[PDB]
Amino acid sequence: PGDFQFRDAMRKRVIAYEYWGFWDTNGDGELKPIVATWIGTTLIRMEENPYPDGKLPFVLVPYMPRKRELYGEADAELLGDNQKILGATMRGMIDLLGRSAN
Amino acid sequence: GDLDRALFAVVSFETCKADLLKTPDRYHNLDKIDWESSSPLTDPDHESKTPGDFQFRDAMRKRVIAYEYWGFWDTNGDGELKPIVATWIGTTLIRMEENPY
Amino acid sequence: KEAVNYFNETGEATYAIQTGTTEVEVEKAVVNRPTVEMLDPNNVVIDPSCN
Amino acid sequence: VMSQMQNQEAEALTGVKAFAYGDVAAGIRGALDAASKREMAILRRLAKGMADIGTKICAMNAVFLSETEVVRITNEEYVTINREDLKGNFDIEVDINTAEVDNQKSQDLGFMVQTIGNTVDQQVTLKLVARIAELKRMPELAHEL
Amino acid sequence: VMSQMQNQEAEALTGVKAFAYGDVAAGIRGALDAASKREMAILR
Amino acid sequence: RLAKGMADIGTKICAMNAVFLSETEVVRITNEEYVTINREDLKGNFDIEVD
Amino acid sequence: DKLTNWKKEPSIQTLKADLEAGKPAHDAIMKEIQKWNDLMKAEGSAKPPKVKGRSQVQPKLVRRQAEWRYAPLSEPFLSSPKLFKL
Amino acid sequence: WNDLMKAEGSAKPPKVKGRSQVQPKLVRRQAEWRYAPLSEPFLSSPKLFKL
Repeated sequence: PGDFQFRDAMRKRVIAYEYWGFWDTNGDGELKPIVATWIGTTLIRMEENPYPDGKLPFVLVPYMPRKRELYGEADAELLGDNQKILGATMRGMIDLLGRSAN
Repeated sequence: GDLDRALFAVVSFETCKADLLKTPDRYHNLDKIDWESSSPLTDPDHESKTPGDFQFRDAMRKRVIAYEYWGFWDTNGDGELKPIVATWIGTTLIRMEENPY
Repeated sequence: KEAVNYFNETGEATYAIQTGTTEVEVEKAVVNRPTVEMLDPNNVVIDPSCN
Repeated sequence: VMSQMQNQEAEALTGVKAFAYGDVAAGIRGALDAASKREMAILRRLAKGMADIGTKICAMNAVFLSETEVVRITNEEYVTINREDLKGNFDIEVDINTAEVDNQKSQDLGFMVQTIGNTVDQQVTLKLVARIAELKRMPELAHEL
Repeated sequence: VMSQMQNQEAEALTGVKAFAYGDVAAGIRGALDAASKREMAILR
Repeated sequence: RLAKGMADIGTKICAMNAVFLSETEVVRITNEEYVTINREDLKGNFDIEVD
Repeated sequence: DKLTNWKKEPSIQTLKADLEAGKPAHDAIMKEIQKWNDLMKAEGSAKPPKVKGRSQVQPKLVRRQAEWRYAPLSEPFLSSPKLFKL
Repeated sequence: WNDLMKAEGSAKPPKVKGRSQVQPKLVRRQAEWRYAPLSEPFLSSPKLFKL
């Protein structure tokens, strides 16, 4: 909630970003994995990728894959306008029943 | 028909200077190309998913559009077509060898 | 236990007698577990160049 | 009637009419009808995600857990994995395990015991039966065997 | 008839038509039809 | 047709493996003796079938 | 300012600029995700307009199809005592 | 073909006030009822290529 924040000192919630990526460190042109964390405007962390695999620590799986695209397409993309027609007919039936005299 | 009997095939890809520098002594003439301009790629023929207004601000991550001519060309002039490869970014040739595979 | 550790380290069968006690630090890692957390697509900004 | 006619004509033009993960047996793998192969197409992506998570954790375990923690969890000898080759997953394969996979693995081990039961010595057969007992969640019989 | 047509078209577009815990044997584990795997999803 | 595409990819990779991976990498992946494949006959796939 | 001893260390301004440049594509992706999520629970863009007298009931066909697929795709991971087999 | 697949561009129904603009995606339905059966053979075995 937007109006929640711990009153004490070492429980205060802050929003820290993290730059997981590749950057050439020695300047020789060989990209070496790096990490970086900054809260607000102050940098608080900068190291090499500690994990042995030397890759970004994210795993992304699509639901319905998009051809030659990293992200995937969900289910409600094809189901578009079907919900619209079905809802517009159910609302019509309910209108027919309720706007009558029983 | 028969791709085996095709004499050339040109392919485009989004490479960066880091990728070219991954394997040295293979790419020549790497200094004629602009590497610090922060200019997004504007090739009208290569269609990709990269947003048109995205470009890395640093030097060795800049995205460039490099073509690659995979084909057959007679080198010794005797009439025997020998496989060749060629890569050029913009107007500068950066690679020309025989088919390594 | 220390006799076994010494045998594994050097290789000489040797028994032990306690003289006294020392006071060592020891950087124990209390928690050493992996964390797998489902992330929100509003929080991850992946490079759009990755064709 | 026109919608039905167009649907039938399209389905005749292209013969596509509208309308169990792992080393599973033949019957379950052959029971998959239409849309079951479409649900498996998403279950396999989900399984690949979990396999990637598993191998990421397994790679991290080799450098962060000390010897004592592993010899306490497993109660067996600690096997050292060289840190240089940790970026290849050379001699370890990881995949999710389901009930059907467990059943089929138990049947395969039983078949192996039946086949090589009189040719090889007692040690190999006993180890195979111990693995069968481990699949049955009897860790004490495995040690006794 | 329009509701039925839209339901059938949606079900054809996405092949999802509407309609035993533990180390259980194969028959009981394979007897689970639709909505039984949905009840097991809450039982778990 | 899809399988033929994957078979072509597989044989292209297998041909490339014979000249780019050193002995140590293969003896580490397979943990068996390295079998040398003559480079001259690598353009024929004579004694290897892939599917 | 210089946390590490590297010969070329990134600055927070550079990383922030890279994030800002990469944002718009992720914004479009999340626009599509938001549209799908709104269709899922019949709210926002798919919220039926409420006018006096007439109804505002919208059947959740997308949610029905999604719930008839959540369970079959999750059971394989929950059927064995050991999840990962190596 | 791609425009016919997702009902956009050349196959985009013309939107006029009052009348509908709903176009069923028959091509997409037929394509999704064929994506899965043609991909499972490659994903059924622990080892993809057999030589």
